[PDB]
Amino acid sequence: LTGTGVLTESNKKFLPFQQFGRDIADTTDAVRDPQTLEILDITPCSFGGV
Amino acid sequence: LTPGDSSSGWTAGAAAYYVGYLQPRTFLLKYNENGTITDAVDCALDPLSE
Amino acid sequence: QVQLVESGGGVVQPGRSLRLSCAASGLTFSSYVMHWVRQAPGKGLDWVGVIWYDGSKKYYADSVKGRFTISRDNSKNTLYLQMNSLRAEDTAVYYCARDPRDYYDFWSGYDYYYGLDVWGQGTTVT
Ligand SMILES: *[C@@H]1O[C@H](CO)[C@@H](O)[C@H](O)[C@H]1NC(C)=O
Ligand SMILES: *[C@@H]1O[C@H](CO)[C@@H](O)[C@H](O)[C@H]1NC(C)=O
Ligand SMILES: *[C@@H]1O[C@H](CO)[C@@H](O)[C@H](O)[C@H]1NC(C)=O
Repeated sequence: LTGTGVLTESNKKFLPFQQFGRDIADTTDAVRDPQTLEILDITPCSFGGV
Repeated sequence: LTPGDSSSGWTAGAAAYYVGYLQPRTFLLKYNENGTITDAVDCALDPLSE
Repeated sequence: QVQLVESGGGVVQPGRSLRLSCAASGLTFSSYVMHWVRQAPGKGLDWVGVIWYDGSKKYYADSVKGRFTISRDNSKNTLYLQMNSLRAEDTAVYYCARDPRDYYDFWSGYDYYYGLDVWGQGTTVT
């Protein structure tokens, strides 16, 4: 999955079959980094509109 | 005690197995904080269910 | 419907050779111990021999010695028996019978003997 943004660490637990997760709007809530098992989620560069 | 070829001599415990048939249907699925399915609604099951 | 077919009968010249063979319908011929029973004209039944599921152990009765050989062919579904000589024993009717005692039945510590369940049609040996 390709994107633009910042990456923030998190401790969201996941089911055994899928380390990757999807949000309730089916957006990627968190995708696990391949080399490092730490949970890393995408946060936009643009926060709530100024 | 009885010979193998005859039906007798193959005694086992009393076990009952269920068989159902799948028909195409549309089911809403409810997940939970941890990510496991807890409740479902079948549309054809009831007018309330619809 | 289980049926064992006898063959190789008829009166021949007495001595030195005679062919017997017993077939078996279905695919349950192999792995079942089989015995040959000869019916005397007026003296009751008698024994010939016994062969196991694989033929490793074979045993013969005391009535005849050194004249009988028993073998089973798995593919042809027919068991073969041979008499190397023909003695004064004439007009004897030979049956082939299947006994359900399988390898597993004597493999288990249990010491059990079943009965000769199904028999053949019979044949004439002179
Ligand atoms: C991947 O392999 C490199 C060596 O090529 C190693 O230094 C690195 O720690 C490895 N990472 C993982 C995922 O174990
Ligand atoms: C989630 O899993 C934890 C495991 O310790 C359990 O204690 C908790 O009750 C579960 N919560 C839900 C919403 O099932
Ligand atoms: C029993 O099994 C044999 C195969 O060993 C099969 O040929 C036969 O049709 C079966 N049923 C009957 C009628 O005994």
